[PDB]
Amino acid sequence: ASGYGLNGGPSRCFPFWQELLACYVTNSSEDNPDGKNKCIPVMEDYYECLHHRKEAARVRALQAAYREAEAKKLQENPPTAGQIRNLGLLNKEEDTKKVHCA
Amino acid sequence: MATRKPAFNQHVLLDTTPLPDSIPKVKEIGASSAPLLSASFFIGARCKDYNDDYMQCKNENPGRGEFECLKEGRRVTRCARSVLKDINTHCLEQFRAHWQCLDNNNQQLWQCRPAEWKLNKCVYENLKLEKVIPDQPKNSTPVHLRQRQIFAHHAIPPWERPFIPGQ
Amino acid sequence: NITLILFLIGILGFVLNRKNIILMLISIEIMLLSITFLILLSSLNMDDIIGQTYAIYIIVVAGAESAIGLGILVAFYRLRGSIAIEY
Amino acid sequence: SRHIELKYPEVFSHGSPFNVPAGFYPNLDHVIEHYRKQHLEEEERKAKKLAAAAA
Amino acid sequence: TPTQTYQFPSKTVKTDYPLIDNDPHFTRVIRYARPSDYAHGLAAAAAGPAALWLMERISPSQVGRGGFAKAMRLAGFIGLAGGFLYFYQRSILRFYGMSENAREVEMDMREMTDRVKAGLPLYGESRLSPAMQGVAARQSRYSALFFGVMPWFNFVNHNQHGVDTAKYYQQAERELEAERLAREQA
Amino acid sequence: TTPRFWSTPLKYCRWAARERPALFFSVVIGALGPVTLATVPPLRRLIGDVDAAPIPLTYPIPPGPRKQLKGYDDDTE
Amino acid sequence: FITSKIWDGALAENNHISSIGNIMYTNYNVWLILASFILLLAMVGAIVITIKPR
Amino acid sequence: VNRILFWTGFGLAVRFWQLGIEMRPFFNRKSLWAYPLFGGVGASFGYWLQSIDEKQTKMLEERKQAILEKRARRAQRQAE
Amino acid sequence: MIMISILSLLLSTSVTLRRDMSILFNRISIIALAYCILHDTMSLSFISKGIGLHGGLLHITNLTQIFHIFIFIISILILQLTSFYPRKVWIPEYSSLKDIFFNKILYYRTKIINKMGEHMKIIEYPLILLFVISGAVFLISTNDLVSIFLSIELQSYGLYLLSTIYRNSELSTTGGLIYFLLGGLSSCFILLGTSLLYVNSGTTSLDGLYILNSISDVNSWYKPYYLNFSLLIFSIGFLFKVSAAPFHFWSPDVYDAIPTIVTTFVAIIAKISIFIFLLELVYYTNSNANSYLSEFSWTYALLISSLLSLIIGTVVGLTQFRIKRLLAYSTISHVGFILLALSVSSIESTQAFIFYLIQYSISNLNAFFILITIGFSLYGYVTNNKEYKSLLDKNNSPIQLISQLKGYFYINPLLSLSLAITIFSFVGVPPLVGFFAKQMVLSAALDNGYIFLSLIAIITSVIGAVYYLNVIKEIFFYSPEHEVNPVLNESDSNFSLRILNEKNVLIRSVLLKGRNIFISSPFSITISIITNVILLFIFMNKEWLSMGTILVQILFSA
Ligand SMILES: CCCCCCCCCCCCO[C@@H]1O[C@H](CO)[C@@H](O[C@H]2O[C@H](CO)[C@@H](O)[C@H](O)[C@H]2O)[C@H](O)[C@H]1O
Ligand SMILES: CCCCCCCCCCCCO[C@@H]1O[C@H](CO)[C@@H](O[C@H]2O[C@H](CO)[C@@H](O)[C@H](O)[C@H]2O)[C@H](O)[C@H]1O
Repeated sequence: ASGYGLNGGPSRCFPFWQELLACYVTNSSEDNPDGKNKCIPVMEDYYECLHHRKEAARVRALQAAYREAEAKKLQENPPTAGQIRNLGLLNKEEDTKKVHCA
Repeated sequence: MATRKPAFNQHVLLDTTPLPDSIPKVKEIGASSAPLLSASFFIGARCKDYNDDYMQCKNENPGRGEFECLKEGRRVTRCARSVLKDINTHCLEQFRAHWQCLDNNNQQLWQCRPAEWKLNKCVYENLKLEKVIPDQPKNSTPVHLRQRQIFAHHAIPPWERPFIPGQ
Repeated sequence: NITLILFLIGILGFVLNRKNIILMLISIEIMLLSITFLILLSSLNMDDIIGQTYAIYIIVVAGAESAIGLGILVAFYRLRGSIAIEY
Repeated sequence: SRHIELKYPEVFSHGSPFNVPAGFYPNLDHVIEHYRKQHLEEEERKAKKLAAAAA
Repeated sequence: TPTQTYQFPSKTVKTDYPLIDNDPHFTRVIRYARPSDYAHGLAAAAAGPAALWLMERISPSQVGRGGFAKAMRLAGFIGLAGGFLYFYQRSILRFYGMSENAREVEMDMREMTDRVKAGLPLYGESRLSPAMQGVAARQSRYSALFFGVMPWFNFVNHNQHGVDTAKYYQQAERELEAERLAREQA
Repeated sequence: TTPRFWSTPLKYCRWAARERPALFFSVVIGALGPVTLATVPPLRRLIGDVDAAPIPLTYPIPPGPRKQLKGYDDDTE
Repeated sequence: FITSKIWDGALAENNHISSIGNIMYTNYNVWLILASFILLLAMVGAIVITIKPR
Repeated sequence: VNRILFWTGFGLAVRFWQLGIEMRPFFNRKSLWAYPLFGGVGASFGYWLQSIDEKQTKMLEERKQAILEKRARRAQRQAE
Repeated sequence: MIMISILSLLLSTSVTLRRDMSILFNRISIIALAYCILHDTMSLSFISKGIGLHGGLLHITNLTQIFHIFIFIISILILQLTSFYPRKVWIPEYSSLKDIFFNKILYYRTKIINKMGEHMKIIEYPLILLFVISGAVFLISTNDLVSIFLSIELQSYGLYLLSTIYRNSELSTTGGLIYFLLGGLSSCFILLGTSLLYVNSGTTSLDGLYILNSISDVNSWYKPYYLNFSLLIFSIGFLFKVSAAPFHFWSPDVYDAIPTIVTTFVAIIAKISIFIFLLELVYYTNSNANSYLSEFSWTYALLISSLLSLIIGTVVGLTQFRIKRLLAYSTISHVGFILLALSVSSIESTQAFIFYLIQYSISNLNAFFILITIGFSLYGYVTNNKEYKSLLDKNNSPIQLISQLKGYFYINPLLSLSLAITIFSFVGVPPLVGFFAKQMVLSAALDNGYIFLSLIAIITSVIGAVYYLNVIKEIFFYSPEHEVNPVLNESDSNFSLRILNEKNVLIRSVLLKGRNIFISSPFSITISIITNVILLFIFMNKEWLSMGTILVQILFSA
């Protein structure tokens, strides 16, 4: 919310806070009681940026699907780390073709 | 992924999935870190408009600029590929002399002036491009043109002359 | 989770203390080191420098309470000759 | 009042000016037009008040 | 016309008179002070030293030889301090719109328009960064209102003053169009 | 013996420079900072020593509408 | 947790103390004023309750 | 009651109580000037309270009219 | 101006070691506080729920300035206790303008006026109060969590130092030690609460927290449960600092141990700043829509504190025999009324809250002045009672027992009626001002559904009136155990007073006995101004109550 981050630049969740301040100030007044009800989803995104609960929930099911989807399929030839570490290198074209199965 | 500096990273996660065919492909820049610094002032002499347009498109569309600004980024990597291509076509010897200097000098520009001045000579003759640093003070010699560099580790020999465009 | 445990330690210093007015001095500072430590670890999580600064000012007020606290404890000892609590 | 009016509306001008990535800051001219209307309305009320009661 | 006269969000305060500036520069505050502002500051400033001398005569301190001279110096500094703060705070509330300011609205309109037609930046040129100018402005906006607790003064040439500057430009335009016809007439 | 500042201001300053030198010249140096702020900067602008422009600490985005470039397109690739 | 590099935000990176300094003396300088006064009170008060004057 | 009257008397009452608390004599001739001074301060404070009263009356008047717009304008928008 | 005052006074007291130079530094602290009143008085020409200043870390409000000036004047009245000698010598021969202005009186004043008394010798005492006042007027105007924390510590730390400044009393140093050790734990609670606020909201600004609470108050992944849990820990620390039961055991002990001069200041100033700050926090944390948020309202801790403070404060005070312990418990029963008005958040309760705080701060001040003046009065009296002989710090707290006030009506009748008028105001008997305060708090509670608490409050008000009447019965229903000093009136015992003129020539000599020694005018006049305000409020109520009605009209406006 402050606007100042660790590296001298701005804070990561400051855009969401201004998107939430702008919503409340330009949609809610004393004339209209429920205008602040457009700030609900905007406030959720701000709380998500700071804490990352819904993304954690999403990436915790998707990772449970993939890990048992790639646990039962047949494995032909797993590329070794040394092969991956030569990927995209100008004299190791053989390893890159193996990695990308082209 | 997040822009946070990592403290306990022990593994790398690579995704071999290719970009979709909908998005026009672009050959990527292949110059390493020191070749880029040697050609940095040349690139912004030519691609400044494309470099500034790309940064403006992103500013114009907040939170959505990695997407929706993809054509502009391809324009910048083509402008810079033409500078890197042009320098190799005419100044290859002077270019490699300067960037190999910067390799052993902490990539600090004031540490390789004799090599830079020769490259600036060849690029201005061959490509009519000129190193310009904007908003420099007016009451003194430009730092990139001074016969003496105070913070240089090795002294600049007096016969090594700074390249003034026209003398 | 370490921040909450270390907060308990400061609390429990107040639970087990019938005679040490010095451990009451100590546990207040353990409690301050929990709260500053919690602020700091959440600041790293949110990329905010204000959490770091708020820690700094907690550390400066914490030292000042030690000066006022040990100064008053000196004034008491001069006329008492004992920090003990008869019980 | 169930509505809060910011005592410091100048926090919309907050934020680091350094190491700013393109697109990071939001387009807040809808906000500045709110506050412009608020200043112009208040200038009008006093204008309409100490000029129609000064005659 | 810069096409944007209200460039920053500013706080509107409910007051009875027109706002000239959220954050007047120190010299403008001095320069607009009416001669009553000087009488009042001097009157308050002498009061703390004179209150202290009055107390010593009516209810003597019984202090030693040099003690009252020392106290007279301190009461005198506080009087010059409180006296100047009151004089400054009296002038600057006309800028804020919290005091009748008909005189200073005219003096403000003239000078600010005379600056526009001279090509001058409306609020002057700042050696500070646009970002440090915005920090300075947020610190000093309506700060004379906190003088009894904390002293602050504006010594920066920022362009954030809470007012829509279209009127100064509009009046410059209407004044330029008036002078041009006169020159064309003769 | 030792003078009094508010009776003899100049005479106290000589005694303090001679008898309390570290203390006296501390207040002197501390006052020179306030003076150097007041004096050199206007004299610098008199001799034409213009302050250097600030260095960029963010990407320098130019103001105004986008320029509508043409060049370096997908066909050129 | 996953992290990736950025270039526009890495132009002139500051150490945490320079980032604290960029704002500690300007934007949030009221916090410095109160702290200066808390330390100043802990000086005067603790000296006055312990020492015998003169 | 009259404010200038109440406050003038309040200052005269304050002098009588002070002498009673001190147990000093009320009405000695060389100190009778105190009653005029205490009364004059009571007069002055009260001329200041009359200015306070005048302004508060304008404010409470305005507010009771504002609450009578908010209640009115809301009823106007509820007629739809 | 408070900051320019501290620095200038600090520099002057830093280069002096003279203790005779304290009475004058306290006089300048009164003149210094007068310039602050001239500056905040002129900062009241606007309508706003608030203006954030100095980067949003501070705010200014009409309620903020009024309280800043009230704080400064309550401070100027306590400062008089250390700026004027306790007793004076008056003769009708030196009583006119020409005399008090152009003539002079010379006599041996040291033992009459207690020139080298303890309260006349600390040089930093005017400075320490000014650092407490600074923390109080900052707490009123704090817009950020850090600002709250830094202000509360500035005020708390200076209260501990004031409570330890009589360095040569075993009682005073004991009390400062109890205050710091229980006060430091209270600060952890205030720090824990603010930390848990920022760590869940990402913000330290109160207005952002108010808006996050505003958007939540609508009748899924991120419930805002933290706000009511954080503010309940947060209010626990502030409950301790104002000594509300259950966190009240510290006040009777600290208020009785420290010197009476000091307990005037410490037992008034901290409540005024803490209670004004809480009111704004209660208004913007309200749940307009009955949802699950209002079930965990932090305001319930204030409702339970008020209920417990009404009982504890009035029941435990029945068996006190020490007057300062009695007055400490009486203050706990008055915060049970202040806390109920705060807990019911209505337009009527806030107006009744504002009145109760100001008038109670004004009346308990009279109760402290009357006590200090009675202590100074017994200088010309002697006693043979064996119990008074064994009291401790008989110089720092001259009146310690309620039995030392037996037959004071016989010694000083109007001082006894001033203490009667003030105590009957604590009871809440009409036409006294303290009635009109409890009337408003009860009407606010009854109008909004707090009938159960009102019946409890009027029950304890009967119980609390028992120990107030014991003080009245003791001063008037009995004969004094204090007799006039026989030597002061010995016929042969007289002190010679010389009347001079402008050029120091004798105008007259006079022979004076102890009958010519009185209370000093600053104390007598201050007592009579407040006793008269309590007794004559029904004829002078429009400006005071109207100020409150306008102030709450803005806080609730729109
Ligand atoms: C027992 C209750 C204790 C309450 C304590 C607080 C009381 C506060 C009382 C003061 C209230 C404000 O009192 C106010 O002071 C200012 C001082 O410039 C003056 O007010 C004036 O201000 C400016 C001039 O400076 C004018 O433009 C304005 O029109 C006018 O109102 C008036 O004198 C009075 O309206
Ligand atoms: C024994 C008790 C005796 C009475 C003690 C209290 C008397 C003083 C109460 C004064 C406060 C109420 O009275 C009124 O309040 C409002 C709002 O705060 C303020 O009113 C102020 O703001 C408005 C709005 O811009 C200005 O136009 C006006 O000139 C100014 O006076 C003043 O303060 C005072 O005019």
